[PDB]
Amino acid sequence: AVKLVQAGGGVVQPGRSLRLSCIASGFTFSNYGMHWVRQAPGKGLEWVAVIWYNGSRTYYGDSVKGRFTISRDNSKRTLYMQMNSLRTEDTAVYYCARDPDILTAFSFDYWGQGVLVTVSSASTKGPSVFPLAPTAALGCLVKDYFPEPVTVSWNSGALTSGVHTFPAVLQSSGLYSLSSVVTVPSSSLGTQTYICNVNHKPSNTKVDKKVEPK
Amino acid sequence: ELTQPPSVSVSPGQTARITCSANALPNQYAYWYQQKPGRAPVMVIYKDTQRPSGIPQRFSSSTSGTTVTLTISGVQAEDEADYYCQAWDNSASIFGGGTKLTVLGQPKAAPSVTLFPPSSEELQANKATLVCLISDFYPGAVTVAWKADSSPIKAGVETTTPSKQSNNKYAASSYLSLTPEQWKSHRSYSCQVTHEGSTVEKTVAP
Repeated sequence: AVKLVQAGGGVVQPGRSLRLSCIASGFTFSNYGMHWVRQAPGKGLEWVAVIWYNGSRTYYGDSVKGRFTISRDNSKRTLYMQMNSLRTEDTAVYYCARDPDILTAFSFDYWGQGVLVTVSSASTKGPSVFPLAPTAALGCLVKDYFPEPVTVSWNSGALTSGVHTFPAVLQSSGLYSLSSVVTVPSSSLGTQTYICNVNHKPSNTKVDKKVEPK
Repeated sequence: ELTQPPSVSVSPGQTARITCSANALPNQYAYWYQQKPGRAPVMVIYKDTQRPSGIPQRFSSSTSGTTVTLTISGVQAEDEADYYCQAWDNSASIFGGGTKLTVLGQPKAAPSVTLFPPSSEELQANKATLVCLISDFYPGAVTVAWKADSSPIKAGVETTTPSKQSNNKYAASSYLSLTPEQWKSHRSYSCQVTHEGSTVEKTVAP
């Protein structure tokens, strides 16, 4: 069947470069115009670039023009994208897609799986863990760490009932933040102690924070 | 440049309609894409009204003026997805912002909102983050807004995308970062969550 497989994703720093590739199967690659499209996490689709079936002309989207370069190798069934002058804002899942019309419709009939590119200038930074004091809800803000992941447990793992750790958000600084909240009985606020245990293995940081009523 | 509603929710078997508008659309061909969570887009409509081979006959599209409408007759559960219109001109493809279609499978449920002020520790670090946690709502689409006294704040906000919980209801979080002097210069701060046209609000004061 038609198959489009991207490769080349990763984490990279602003100002640096990255090259993505896409191998095609199931059709005569040299007969079709090919595109790259991107999708920032939790946002919509945005077109990046197109190359004609024979490599005679390329066109680029307004936010990537002059920084990204598309090329193809028709003998090897491969489409490439050279990304230079990377900005935080370029963080996204990148898809290659086939154009249906040989004369280029500028639409996309087959799409690959996509590959994530995260752009950040941050160095390994352990989090600042802050208590979110108060059925009552209480938790811990695990703020400003790099890179992913972080593990959050409650009371050295002893508590599981009603713990919800939310997805990390990559902030404009290029550092992540997340929260974990547990919902406990109001009677417990006297009978109990609650500690979130945070372990950020990339920076060898383990922090326990006691969440006390204010 | 293309406007689509953020979400639509319909009961199984009802007809869903999703509009896409722009003044240039009279002069352009529009295309529609379906994207299910985790998957890549699939083209469900080619050149304003044509249906690709492989796509169910319940999908159709029509044009009226500056608006093209995707119609899904007799919506099925499997049609729940984000739908994107797309168009363009000689040099570029442009996409609308996307519409979350929810095929209702349980009753609507209002969000629960908990808002936490910055801790003493954080303010001691000359820093301040307010955390708004939103849970147990269905359909999973919300608008989150922050206010300092009565003024809307847009700077310093980060909100995660709604995700299902076990219970099949959704949860999301939003953060507002401020300087300590900004925290002290207001009487209150609020997290306002709007879901199915009604707002839930929580307020904290310095």
